[PDB]
Amino acid sequence: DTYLHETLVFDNKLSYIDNQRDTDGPAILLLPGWCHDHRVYKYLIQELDADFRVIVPNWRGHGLSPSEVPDFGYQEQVKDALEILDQLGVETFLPVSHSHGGWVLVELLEQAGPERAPRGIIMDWLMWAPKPDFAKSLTLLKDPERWREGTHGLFDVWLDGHDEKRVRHHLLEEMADYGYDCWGRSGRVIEDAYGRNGSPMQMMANLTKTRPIRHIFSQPTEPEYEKINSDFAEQHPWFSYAKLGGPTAFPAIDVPDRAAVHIREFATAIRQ
Ligand SMILES: CC(=O)Nc1ccccc1C(=O)O
Ligand SMILES: [K+]
Ligand SMILES: [K+]
Ligand SMILES: [K+]
Repeated sequence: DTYLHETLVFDNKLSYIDNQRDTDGPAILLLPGWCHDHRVYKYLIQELDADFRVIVPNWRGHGLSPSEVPDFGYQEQVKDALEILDQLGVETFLPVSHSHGGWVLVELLEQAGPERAPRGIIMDWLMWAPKPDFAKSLTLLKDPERWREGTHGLFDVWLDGHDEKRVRHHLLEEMADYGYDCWGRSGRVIEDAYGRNGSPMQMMANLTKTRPIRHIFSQPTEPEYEKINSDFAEQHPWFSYAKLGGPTAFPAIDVPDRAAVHIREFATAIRQ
């Protein structure tokens, strides 16, 4: 796409979207999850393109040409993300994560500090620790034998019974070139992130400087998930949530207009 660039980040060539929009801060930093790239954000980029600078970093061995790379985790994702922003001369940015991109976003808030990264939006990120099926998925992903079966179970959960053409295209075509090197790693990093931090919510409550964060999600759809968000929201003045009511675990693809309005509201609030 017309905004895709490549640059050496430390000892690694990384692709990134940068629309290089000459405009008032903050920059909007869209953070992919594991084993997909900027392609997940092509519709959200269209929504924001005119009014904001939009950067989408790809992770090591992520992008149009996936590749085996040495082991890394979310701490390196943060460093990779900041180096691209430093190279681009970006100061203030509003990070927005998809799913387990959320580990990068929260660590980026701690490392960048509340001046550089005053707020955050986490999209469709499992707020509780894995329930048995998701734990079984991560186990399958780490298995050199059963990793594809791992991704197949996840694709079933993410689509949640929906013939969602754009999301199916993302999973079965735009992720098709990712292999066991990425998927095994994702499974190790997510497993370890939960083990170490306990949960997304524990990690966010544990920031030195708490800041406005909104969780915008469509999945899971059960009332009991809406409750752990409502209970966390009552406990933490800085945490809010919106249920977007989209079909899939990919609101950036299937309700981009809705993702955009929340990102805009947080951007507008930083500009004041
Ligand atoms: C593309 C994507 O959502 N990444 C994942 C890969 C493995 C396990 C979980 C996820 C996730 O972030 O939901
Ligand atoms: K449909
Ligand atoms: K609140
Ligand atoms: K959705």
